[PDB]
Order: sequence, then C-alpha cells, then structure tokens
Amino acid sequence: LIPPLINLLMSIEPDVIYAGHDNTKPDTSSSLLTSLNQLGERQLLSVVKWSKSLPGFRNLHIDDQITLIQYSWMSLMVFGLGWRSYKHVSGQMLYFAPDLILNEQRMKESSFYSLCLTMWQIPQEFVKLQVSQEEFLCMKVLLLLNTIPLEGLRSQTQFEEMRSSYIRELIKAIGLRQKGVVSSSQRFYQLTKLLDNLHDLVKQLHLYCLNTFIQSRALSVEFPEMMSEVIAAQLPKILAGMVKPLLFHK
Ligand SMILES: Cc1noc(C)c1-c1ccc(CNS(=O)(=O)c2c(C)nn(C)c2Cl)cc1
Repeated sequence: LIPPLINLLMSIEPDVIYAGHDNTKPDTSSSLLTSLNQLGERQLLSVVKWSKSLPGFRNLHIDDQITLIQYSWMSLMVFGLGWRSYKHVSGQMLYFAPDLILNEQRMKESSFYSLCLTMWQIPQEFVKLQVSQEEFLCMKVLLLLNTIPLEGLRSQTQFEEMRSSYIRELIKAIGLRQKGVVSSSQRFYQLTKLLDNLHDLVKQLHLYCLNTFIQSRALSVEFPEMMSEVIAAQLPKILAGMVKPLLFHK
C-alpha cells in the first residue's frame, strides 16, 4: 500500500492550471513569452498554496518559508513542466498547460528554442528512468528544500529534520517498485543525482529569466506582479552564487 505521507502529497497536488492562452492568434515571441509569464504567475500562487499544506513546511520560521520558495520556484516549475510533459505527451512536447503545449514548430526564436531543449532534459530523464508518481512527489519536496542561504536557515534544525523525513519517504517510494537493497540503492543514487544535476540546469533558466526581465520593455514581454517580486527579491543574488545548493553526491 501507499505510505500515508505519499498519499497526502498526492492529495495536495494542485488542480489543472490553465495559461489563459488565446489560441486564436498565432504567437509572436512577445505574446508567447507573455503567456508563459501569465502561467508562471498562476503557478507561483499554486506553489505557495501547496506549501501551506505540505507537512512540516508551515512550522519552519516564516522567513525560511519565503526564502525557500523564492530560491526554488523556478526549479519547482520546470520540474512540474517535466512531469506534465512525461505524463501527458510521453516527454515529446512541453506541456506547460492544457492550453499551452509547445512542439518544436512553435519554438521559432533561437534563444527560446535553446532554453526549451535545456528544459526538455527533465522529461527525457523521467522517460528513461520511468519515474513514478510517488518518487516524483518526494523529489519535488526535496527540490523545495534543496538550496539554503550561505548562513543557513533560522529554523535549521527543523529544516534538517524535514529534509531527512522526505529523504526517507523517497526511499519508501522507491521501495514500492525496486525490490532488493542493491536495486533500491542504485535507484536512490540515480534519483538523487538527477536532483543534484538540476542545480546546473536551473542556472540556465535563471539567467534567461533575468535577461528577459531586464529587457522586458524592449521585448514587449509582460512580467506579472508576484513573479516580478520573487525575481527582484532574490534572482540576482542566486545567480551570483551567494546561496548554498545542497548536494546528495560529491
Ligand atoms: C510556466 C512554466 N513552466 O515551467 C517553467 C520553467 C515555466 C516558467 C518559469 C519561469 C518563467 C519566468 N519568465 S522567463 O524566465 O523569461 C521564461 C518564460 C517566458 N518561459 N520560460 C520557460 C521561462 Cl524560464 C516563465 C515560465
């Protein structure tokens, strides 16, 4: 049977989030990017709502909760993109939302296409490894908790215990399917290495974001208010490497 924390994680997953994308026009660069940012705004709200129901998270110092969301939001979004792409279209298109699904044809602009190829690595890996829902849900919590400030968190003890609890839960999720301690251990290595490797992937998205944000008026790309604040609050600092990514492996 499914362990209870994993069932709970299933229960607190967000409902379907639409981009509000007007698929009557053809997209220019600016309209496509504006629509993705609009979806991003809706997804950021969803992430904060999700965190309020995530066992353990609400008990961290509020400053730590805000910090962790501000550090991890891009990571959580691209990881979720990967999941939806894996689930709905077998990793072969990028399933941003049910009203915003991009195939290669719709990826005209050079830099955005390159960004998409980077993002595509996640669903490709989900397909290759045959990641389960139970594994995904635990890994997703670990991503929220995968980067801390250089000086640590105010609730560092609580945070460490929470992170340990979800590591143990990933081990249970793996154990649902991987039988044998070697197969299970090898799988744990694989899934945690994927998370380690996400730090490098997300750096590329961070840079793209800040570039687009700084150039937003010139590119005619709208950045809604909540996303603008998360970007302004932490992205330059994160990009400068003044944070501590946590790694499972050396
Ligand atoms: C939505 C969504 N799903 O996965 C990802 C990644 C996103 C996402 C994440 C961040 C942002 C912020 N704007 S941006 O960084 O210029 C950008 C745009 C536009 N599209 N994407 C994929 C990015 Cl990153 C917009 C969309």
